[PDB]
Amino acid sequence: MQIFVKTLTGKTITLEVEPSDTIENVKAKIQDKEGIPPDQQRLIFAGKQLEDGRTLSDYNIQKESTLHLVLRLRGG
Amino acid sequence: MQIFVKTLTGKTITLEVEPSDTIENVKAKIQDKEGIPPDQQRLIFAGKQLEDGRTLSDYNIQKESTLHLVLRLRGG
Amino acid sequence: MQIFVKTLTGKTITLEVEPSDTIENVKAKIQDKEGIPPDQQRLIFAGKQLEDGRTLSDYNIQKESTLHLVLRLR
Amino acid sequence: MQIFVKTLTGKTITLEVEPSDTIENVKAKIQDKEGIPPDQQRLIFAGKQLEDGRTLSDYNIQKESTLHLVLRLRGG
Ligand SMILES: [Cl-]
Ligand SMILES: [Cl-]
Ligand SMILES: [Cl-]
Repeated sequence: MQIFVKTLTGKTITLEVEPSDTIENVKAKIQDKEGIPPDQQRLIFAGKQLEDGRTLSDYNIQKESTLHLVLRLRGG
Repeated sequence: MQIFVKTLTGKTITLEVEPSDTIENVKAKIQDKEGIPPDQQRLIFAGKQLEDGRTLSDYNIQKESTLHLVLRLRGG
Repeated sequence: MQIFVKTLTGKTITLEVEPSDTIENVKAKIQDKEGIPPDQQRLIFAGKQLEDGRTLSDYNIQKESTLHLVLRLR
Repeated sequence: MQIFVKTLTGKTITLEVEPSDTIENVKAKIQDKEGIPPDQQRLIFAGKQLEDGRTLSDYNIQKESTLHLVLRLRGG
């Protein structure tokens, strides 16, 4: 299926994925298309920060859903 | 099977692939041989920009076929 | 299962893994979450430097276990 | 099984591999241990340059064998 990933600016990425794909898989896809490494990526859906090892279906992300992509900064 | 990947300059990458490999697989092989990240890679065949999720058979890429590899720049 | 990875400062990383995951798999997950390339990671558990090709179960790393992550130099 | 990788300097890398691993698999393991990207790696055994897609058993590389790791430079 197809999903969308948008930065807050509105720049849209289109990804082909499977419901069983993990959030990490999506992150690697964003890296493939955008050069943005996974550790710099925070993905948000339904107001929730998406966890790497959990799947798209787990979060009920469906055909043509849109995730937001947010930059993840260093802490300590 | 074997395929070729050429920059517009003529420089040739020879790859060992399967028809079920995806375009992303091929990009990864190109990274493996040339150090060029997938996100900087645009592959072209039959006039068409090749999509990461599609397979070589999907685009009728057969043995000894040549893809063109082109630099993808930052935009929006 | 869940495991923790901590630097010597105490900074804590939480990872979802399988007992059949290799030590290299774990380093790949650390890279995923922290951007530290596997070659720069040394992982230690039970005093032992952890070998890449061995599994978590090979080392009897169980759930809620903690590993130490240390910087590996040239 | 265990194999050894050495530069022409003696520095010895010890790898755990399977006879069905590809040469690319080995380069990936070298990257994991040393940070050397696969494209910068030329591996040599029995006087030949090893091909990414071929397997360790394909080259008759057995346990406790030693491969040579050689720098690959930019060319054309
Ligand atoms: Cl290849
Ligand atoms: Cl647990
Ligand atoms: Cl190894």
